[PDB]
Order: sequence, then structure tokens, then C-alpha cells
Amino acid sequence: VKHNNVIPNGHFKKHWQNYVKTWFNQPARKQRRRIARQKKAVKIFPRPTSGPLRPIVQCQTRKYNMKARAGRGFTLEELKSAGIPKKLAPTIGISVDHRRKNRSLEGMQSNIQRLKTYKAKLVIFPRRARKVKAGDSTPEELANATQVQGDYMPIARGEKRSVEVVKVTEEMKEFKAYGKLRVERMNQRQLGARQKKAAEAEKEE
Amino acid sequence: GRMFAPTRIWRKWHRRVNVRLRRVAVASALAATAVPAIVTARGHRIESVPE
Amino acid sequence: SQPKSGLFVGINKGHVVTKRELPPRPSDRKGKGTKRVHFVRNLIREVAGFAPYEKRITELLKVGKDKRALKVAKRKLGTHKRAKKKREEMSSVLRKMRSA
RNA sequence: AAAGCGUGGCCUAUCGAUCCUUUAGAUCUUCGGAGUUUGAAGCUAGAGGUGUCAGAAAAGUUACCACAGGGAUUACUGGC
RNA sequence: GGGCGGAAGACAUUGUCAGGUGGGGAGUUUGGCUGGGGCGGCCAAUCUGUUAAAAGAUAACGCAGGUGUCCUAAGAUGAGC
RNA sequence: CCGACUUUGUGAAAUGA
RNA sequence: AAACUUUAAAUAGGUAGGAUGGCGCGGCUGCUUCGGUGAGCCGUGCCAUGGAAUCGGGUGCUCCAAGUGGGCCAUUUUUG
RNA sequence: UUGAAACACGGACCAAGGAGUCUGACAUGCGUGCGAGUCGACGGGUUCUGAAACCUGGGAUGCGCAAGGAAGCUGACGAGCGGGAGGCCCUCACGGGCCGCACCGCUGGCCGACCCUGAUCUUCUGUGAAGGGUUCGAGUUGGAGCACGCCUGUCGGGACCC
RNA sequence: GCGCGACCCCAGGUCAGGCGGGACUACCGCUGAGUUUAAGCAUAUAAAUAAGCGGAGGAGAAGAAACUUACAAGGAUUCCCCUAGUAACGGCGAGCGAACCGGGAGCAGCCCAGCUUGAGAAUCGGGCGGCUGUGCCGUCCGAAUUGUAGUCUGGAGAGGCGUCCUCAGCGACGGACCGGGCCCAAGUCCCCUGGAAAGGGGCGCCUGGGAGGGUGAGAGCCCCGUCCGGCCCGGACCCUGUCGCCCCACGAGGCGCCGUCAACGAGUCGGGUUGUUUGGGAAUGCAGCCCAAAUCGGGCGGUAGACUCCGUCCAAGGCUAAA
Ligand SMILES: C[C@@H]1C[C@@H]([C@H](O)CC2CC(=O)NC(=O)C2)C(=O)[C@@H](C)C1
Ligand SMILES: [Mg+2]
Ligand SMILES: [Mg+2]
Ligand SMILES: [Mg+2]
Ligand SMILES: [Mg+2]
Ligand SMILES: [Mg+2]
Ligand SMILES: [Mg+2]
Ligand SMILES: [Mg+2]
Ligand SMILES: [Mg+2]
Ligand SMILES: [Mg+2]
Ligand SMILES: [Mg+2]
Ligand SMILES: [Mg+2]
Ligand SMILES: [Mg+2]
Ligand SMILES: [Mg+2]
Ligand SMILES: [Mg+2]
Ligand SMILES: [Mg+2]
Ligand SMILES: [Mg+2]
Ligand SMILES: [Mg+2]
Ligand SMILES: [Mg+2]
Ligand SMILES: [Mg+2]
Ligand SMILES: [Mg+2]
Ligand SMILES: [Mg+2]
Ligand SMILES: [Mg+2]
Ligand SMILES: [Mg+2]
Ligand SMILES: [Mg+2]
Ligand SMILES: [Mg+2]
Ligand SMILES: [Mg+2]
Ligand SMILES: [Mg+2]
Ligand SMILES: [Mg+2]
Ligand SMILES: [Mg+2]
Ligand SMILES: [Mg+2]
Ligand SMILES: [Mg+2]
Ligand SMILES: [Mg+2]
Ligand SMILES: [Mg+2]
Ligand SMILES: [Mg+2]
Ligand SMILES: [Mg+2]
Repeated sequence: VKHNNVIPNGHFKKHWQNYVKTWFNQPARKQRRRIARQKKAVKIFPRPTSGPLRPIVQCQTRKYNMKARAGRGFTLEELKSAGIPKKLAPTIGISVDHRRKNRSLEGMQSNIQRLKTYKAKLVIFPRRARKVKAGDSTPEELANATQVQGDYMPIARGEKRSVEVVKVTEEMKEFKAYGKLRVERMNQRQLGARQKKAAEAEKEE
Repeated sequence: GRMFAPTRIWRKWHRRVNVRLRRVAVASALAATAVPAIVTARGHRIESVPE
Repeated sequence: SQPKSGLFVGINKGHVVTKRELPPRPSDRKGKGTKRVHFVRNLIREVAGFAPYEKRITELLKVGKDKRALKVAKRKLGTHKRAKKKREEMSSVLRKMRSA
């Protein structure tokens, strides 16, 4: 090594020329995926091309906790309260995720509105030709059915930037927000030291 | 025997230009289509085109 | 239980959502012993007998030296969590054989 | 008494990196689900030592020898 | 007489750990300076005087020598001599 | 080379608990 | 008398030869003094014929980097 | 090589092949686009010669816009001076004054680490009016950065060739 | 002086059947180096690689949480981007180095064992026979009660009540996908050089066809071809499109309630020690030996330890395209 330069981190001491992966087939995968999507669309005509319905859920992880995304499936609670049986939901284009847990009414009603919307704008062909059973749909509106393409129920990733204009009140000015914000940090630090003295306060007195 | 430093498939074949720089270049090319002296310099026989 | 404080840092920090009580699931009874499995295990227990270290546990408990009872039970089984409850189970066997 | 003198020896030599261990100190910081609580991990300042002393952990032989080289380098001749 | 005939016998032995021995064997090293190298020595850290040519710097396996310590006083201060 | 655990079961005595 | 010196060359060595100076006035100081006594600074106003000779645009500032790190000859001083 | 015509080594001659290339990271310099932004690079839709081209997302993906600490954590409360390009004003002009970018030098302030300090207020352990520091920062008191290309250099890869 | 039944094991050129070897790109398992780098070298690195030994398919492997996380939490597997040359690991030297989150491609979840016909093996195979023939049916043997079929799989489930809601097959005709064959525009006009006109001049034509190739020299128009499509033949079809006859139940499912049961995989987990491996650090996986479970329990929450609480999942059986 020589004149002032970063300390190298070349991870090329193995036989990397046996494992170079080149991307010359990138246009090829694009075109093959496109072909596969056409031939799935024609087969699942007239089902929606995005597939079954997906829930609005929150991400994990402090960095993205506020940013909603499509999940994997509706929970059993949600299907039950929207009035759609467990074994029937995957049939009619509704995913089911028996592993999720509903921890909030805010989440449950948010997805219940999606179940109701999907059932509102859902059409179901009869299993046979003339026999129209319960849960079916009438021929007169069956006859205009199309294959919706793309995302038919979009999810907003963050709540919209809205900044209204309001009064600045006197008791709002008096609020020492930093002092507030240090007090609970102090309490979190002292949480053990407080409860210990409480424990022996009970144990002795 | 070999060639020196044999040619390898993982050269940089495709180079990248900024999307906005492509757009700027297409703007300059469209502008240059409009100037009769530029077309005639560039090698097109235009002595009878109307406008 | 009750929701977060709504303040980004501190005791019970986080963002406020009206929390919910989960319906009972299967696998919350996971491990809850049942009538017939208890019947089976209790029956087979005396038919098979007691493993030798478990007999040593019985001896040390009926002497009353619970510390060494736990110690040898731990050295046989492997971890304190299961040594403790093995000692509890064998103390149960000694109360149910000194009951009569 | 005071001015002052005193940050070792009247002055010029008499000594020591990284990692590891160990000690001193804060009623210090972390063990990342939350606490009590041993242990461990830190920060600052010392010691444990490298004498080849800017600091690898290290015995010979080859006349059975080998490869790279050297006329930077010996033995023969030549030269002063 | 439901024991093929003897012997040894829960000891040898089998497997896993544990310690010692183990150039039989493996892997590896075997510093530098140097009027060639080797042996010698340290001119490898380092101090004083000289060489050093009256500022500083200045070499040789140049020269005469020194250092790996000793000290609760042989440190600090004051006083007297 | 030897030590322990294992295959490794049975009952008997003498010394320690 | 290289490891002696009172004295003590020549040659070479350092510094200075102004505009980055000086004076007056009124302000600050937690320094300093017995003290406007100093030391230093700050604002302001005045002066300062360029303060020896000669010569001339400058590494003046910065960056990136090559090669080199075996030297040899000569006059003088000089070690074995 | 200090030194080659050397009694130093290679070369009998001809023809053809023959030795600093490619890739990754980084950096300076230069060019282009945008510029507190900048990248569409993995995907998606298109694409009537096309592995091209064009469109799309990004509301936070990379880097940049905040740094100091080991960490818990905290996180810039708004700058003056000397010399200065250049412009301006006055004078007949010589000369004088004003504003003075860049850069250089000097002194500070603020953030943070460590130390020091402590009115009030407060959830009693927190805050922090005032005051700090021969300390330390790859800080701030200048937003200039991102992407692409080229050369050069360092390093990893056969890595100039034998 | 026996005839019996079971077990276990023989021999059969018995009847019917499956195995072995080959190819190496990619894929799965074991085994497993050093040259090199560290300016030496011994841990490290090369590398969990090359070589060795095996096993498959059109893909293989994985796969439906004994997961991550600490969030407002999410939710099988696989791959790409980012995470990230980062946390960590390392004679803390050389170097080495993942994961969560997020965005995308594609997304499908399933079935067993166990308590559960006991008026009653309801199950399966084989020989023979028939027919409509990848099967169905009858008869006779055998397997099997040391358990075949059915119900169940934790998201549950089994029971009991209920208005209720949901289930069937066979034809035709295409489309779609695949292969193959045939066909398809226009100068060879006049002059000149030329061995040869495919060249030059002149007069013209095609073009949804000026890709390419042949033909005696730079051929759109001589030829095969290219564009537009047309026609016909054959396949697999098991995908859907509409027509037609066949009319869906007292069985099963779904939904609502109940509260009673609620059965869940062992030398396995788990622990010690050793070895290897990892980024995994008081130990990441695996493996050997020893110890060896639990049912108000068990595995995790990236620092060993005990107590309290909390978040989370249910292993030790199996199948599963797509990217
Ligand atoms: C007895 C101990 C030995 C030595 C140290 O352990 C050797 C280390 C240091 C080093 O160079 N890297 C290593 O891996 C070895 C040290 O520090 C001394 C003070 C005292
Ligand atoms: Mg003093
Ligand atoms: Mg003294
Ligand atoms: Mg002194
Ligand atoms: Mg030391
Ligand atoms: Mg933790
Ligand atoms: Mg040295
Ligand atoms: Mg040797
Ligand atoms: Mg011999
Ligand atoms: Mg040897
Ligand atoms: Mg030598
Ligand atoms: Mg010698
Ligand atoms: Mg001199
Ligand atoms: Mg001198
Ligand atoms: Mg002088
Ligand atoms: Mg020579
Ligand atoms: Mg000669
Ligand atoms: Mg030579
Ligand atoms: Mg020759
Ligand atoms: Mg951005
Ligand atoms: Mg200025
Ligand atoms: Mg290179
Ligand atoms: Mg290599
Ligand atoms: Mg090496
Ligand atoms: Mg080397
Ligand atoms: Mg070597
Ligand atoms: Mg191989
Ligand atoms: Mg498979
Ligand atoms: Mg980064
Ligand atoms: Mg590795
Ligand atoms: Mg034709
Ligand atoms: Mg012609
Ligand atoms: Mg042709
Ligand atoms: Mg191995
Ligand atoms: Mg291990
Ligand atoms: Mg599988």
C-alpha cells in the first residue's frame, strides 16, 4: 500500500471468477414474466389479475411502524365479523392468514371496511349454468363482467400530509415539552430503584 | 497458448446515463431538428422541402 | 392490557391504539393435562416403577435434605427449571405415600 | 519569618506499542421485552514486556542436496 | 435330565472422555550487522569526551569509557558552617 | 500405559459412614 | 598535548535595516499594581519622501502522482 | 551497472503471434445533468428492425442535508478583526474615503465528550437563570452533494509477460 | 404309535413384480486438502472450496413457525435490490461477514398417529371370470384385530339444539396450446464493356415483402426465400365457452349457541464434555459418549446466573407447484 487512501476491503481472495453472476438475461426474465402473466390472466379470466384481497396492516420495527402495507391475509376474527366463513374465504378471492392476531380495533375495523368493500363490488358466477344458489349474482349484471388489471384496492402507505392552522393558547405555551420529555426518561431510569423501595416498604411496614 | 488478459463476459457492456440527462439530450436533438442549416450540414438533401 | 402512553419515550412508551382482548385459541390449553392422559401416566407409573435417580430423590426427600435432592436432580436432568419441578413431583409422591 | 523554592535525584543515559490479564475511580454506562440480583462487558489512569529494545512464538545438518539469483560477495589469474 | 463340551467371568473387552509418554510420524523455524561467510563481538536501545574541520548536522567492527541500577533520602525546603 | 462412565446383571461378608 | 588551555583567527553562522511603524485622544480587563501603576486590547484622529547596495514576479497556497532510496571522480579539511 | 566496445550476458537471418488489460472498492483532477437534493440501478407498463428506446414508483431505497460519545444519551440560541479581487463616490488628476466576494492569518461564540457550575421550577431526580474550561471532536458560525464518463494512483483478484 | 394351531426361519429356475449401470451444466448428502495471503509462521486464510464417494428431477432443495421482533408489531418456502462491506468474528493482524426490517417476482395450503363401528373389518391385495377397460364388477383365497377403512390435526375438534344456507353426472361443439405440410408481388425489356451482366445507360414494375441465401462480377423485380396471411393433417387434451339431457338431503359441510370433554409425535427434547463448523460472541448448527424429562407444560425473546412479570410459538411424523 502507498499514498493516502482508504484501507482496502477487497473480498476477492477466493475463486470469485467461478461465481460471478451476470445479468444479461435480465430482459429475458422481464419478457418471460410478462408472458407468464398474460397466460395466467387468460386462464384466470375473469378473476382480478392482482390475485386475492390483502389486508391493510402496519409494518414492524420503529423505523417503519407508521407505514401501512399489504399483509398476507385477513384474520379469523375479521372474517367472522365480516360474515364470511373460514373455508370459503380463500375460495372467492380472499386470503386467510390464521397466524395473525388482531390487537386493535383500529386495525380490525380498518380491514372490515375492506371486506365489506370487496363483497360490495364482488360478483360470483354460479357453479352451474341455470342454478343460482345463495351467494351468487344475477345474470344481467354477470354479463358485463371484466378482468380488472392492476391494483383494484390501493393502500396509502402513509397518512396524508395535512397541516391545518390553529390558535396558540397560553397554557400551550406554558408547556415545557422538553422538561416533560426528560421526566419520563428519568422515571424509566429509576423504575427499578423505586419499586424496590416500595417492595421493602411493604415487606417491613 | 492463451491471449494476454483474456476477454471476459463481465466487462462493462451497458453504461448508465441519468434519466434527466437523456431527456436533456433528446431536447437538444429535437431543437437541432428545427434548424435548416443543421440538417443540411448533417447531410440531408433539403432544397425543396416547403417549411 | 391498557394501551400505550402516546409519548414516544418512557414508561410504557408508544402510540395509542384502543387495545383488544384476544379470543381464546387452541394451543392456549397446550399442555393442560387431560383426564385420560393423567389416568394413563399414573397407571403406568407404578407398573414401570421409579428410575434410580428418582428413587435417590425419594430417599433424600424422606430424609428432608431438599437442597441436595434438588442438586442431584439437577445434575441428572440438566437444568434448574426441570430439576425444581421434578423435586416438586417427587415431593408430591412422598406426600401421597405418607398420606397412608 | 518572608520573598520565594519544590511536578523526584545539580544537568547530560538509567527504559516500553496493539491484543490479553489485573488493579484504582464514579453511590458512572450496557447486557437491547421490563425489573431485583451475581457475573460479564465498558470509560479514564496505572502494572504485568517484548534488551533483535517502533515490540514474530521458534534448534541443527547436508560431501546426497535442490531452485532463484549475485561478480553488491570468497577461493584461481589479472589490476592498484 | 428343554445346558454341544470346557475355561475365564460381570474381570478382560467394545465406545467416549481424562492425564502421561510418544523424532515412530507430521508441520515449521533455526534474527541482523559484518572490509566474503563462519566463529568472536555489539559498533541493534543508549550516555559522556574526542574524531567533527570554532553555529547546527555528520560516519566506520574509530578511539577512552558507561547504562538495564542505587535512594523515605543520596527527594523538598530552611538554617548554620 | 493406566482412571472414570458404558455393555454391567446376581448375593455375601468385612471394614466407613 | 585529538580525548590541555588563559588568549584566540580566517571561513562560515544568527538577527535588524519601517507602511505588519509611531504619537495623541477615550474605552474594556475576570490579569497586574500601594495606585492610571503597568501589560495587553478596542474605537477614533493624526503623522510616517518608502528609510543600505544590487537583482527579480513569486510555492504564494493547495492537490494527485511518477521515478529514486547500490553511487562514483576531483581540489581543500579529514578518520583507520 | 559508479562505470560496456568490453575478455559481462542475449542476439545466425527472415516472416507471423508477442507483454500494464478486465473487474470491484476508494481517492484526487477534469466534463456533463441536476443541485438540498440526487440517483429508476431491483420491478411494472409499454416497445411493429430491436436484449434497444420511452414511461412509471420515492412519502423518505443509497449517498447527502448533524455531530460528539464506549454507552446510556445529548444534539449547533445565529461573528468580529487585519490583508484582500472588484465596484462605487470626491478631486484636473496625482491621491483620499465607502462597500469589500474568494483565500490566508487571528480571536471568539454555540453543539457534544470530560471537568466545572447552580436561580427557579419540578413527577425528589429531573430541569437549568448566571458563569464557565491552558482539555478533546473527523463539529457549527459557508448547506454542496448526488449520478454518470475519462485519465492517474493504491489495494484485491493470474493482474504487465515468461 | 399322532393328527392341530400359532411363532420364527428355510429352500423353490414357484406366480406376479421393483433394484443395480450411464451423462455433468444446474441440484441433494457425506468426505475433504494444500499451493497462496498474513511480506516469516504455527490459529487464521486459501475453504466449510478442488479432488474422492454416492443420489435425483425437469428443475432439485426448502416450505406452512416450538419465527422474528419489542413494533401501532408482523406472519410458510424460494430468488433479486437494500440492509451491508454493517453488527459480529480474527495471532482484534491479514482479513472475514451474515441476519431482521422494507421494496419487489409468486403466492396454496394441506394429511397423518393418538379416545371414539362393535347389533357388524365397514378396509386392502392376489387368482379366476365378465364388461364399459390407466378401471369397474362377481366369486374364491389371503393380508389384517400386535388394527385396514372412516372422523381428527390445534387455525382446531368431538357432542347437543337450530330456522336455516351448501353438495350430482354424462354428451356435443369450439377456442386455446403443440407439431407438420402446401401455397402465395414485381424486368430477366433495349444498347455497351465483359468469358459470364448480377455492371453502366435508358424505359418500367412490386413493396404489410429492400431479413438472408443461391445463381458465371455491386441482383428488390432469375431462384429459394422475407410481409400479409390462407388452407389442410395430426396430437395432447383434463384449461374454459356455450349449448343438451340429467335436478341437487334427509348423509356431509357451513353458520348461530352451549358448556362438558378437549387426548397433540421419547434414548426425543433438553443438559454436560469432545470434535467440527459458523458472523454467532459463557458456545450458530451438526455429530460422538454420558446423564435424561416434562402435561398448571415445553422451546424462544442473540451475555452465563436465580426470582417476578410480560411478548411469542408447539418440536421430536408426512406431502406441496410458482417465482
Ligand atoms: C505475559 C504477557 C505477555 C504479553 C501478551 O500476553 C502477548 C500478546 C501481545 C501481542 O503482541 N499479541 C498477542 O496475541 C500476544 C503482554 O502483553 C505482556 C505485558 C505480559
Ligand atoms: Mg508552583
Ligand atoms: Mg541533592
Ligand atoms: Mg532536577
Ligand atoms: Mg505498559
Ligand atoms: Mg436480550
Ligand atoms: Mg527496531
Ligand atoms: Mg531443516
Ligand atoms: Mg552416504
Ligand atoms: Mg521432523
Ligand atoms: Mg548475515
Ligand atoms: Mg569478516
Ligand atoms: Mg564549522
Ligand atoms: Mg559543531
Ligand atoms: Mg556576521
Ligand atoms: Mg560491478
Ligand atoms: Mg576486458
Ligand atoms: Mg546474467
Ligand atoms: Mg549467443
Ligand atoms: Mg432521498
Ligand atoms: Mg474580512
Ligand atoms: Mg493491478
Ligand atoms: Mg488464488
Ligand atoms: Mg506465507
Ligand atoms: Mg512473500
Ligand atoms: Mg515459507
Ligand atoms: Mg468435487
Ligand atoms: Mg420437491
Ligand atoms: Mg451504507
Ligand atoms: Mg470463511
Ligand atoms: Mg418470387
Ligand atoms: Mg442489367
Ligand atoms: Mg445476393
Ligand atoms: Mg468436515
Ligand atoms: Mg460448538
Ligand atoms: Mg419435502
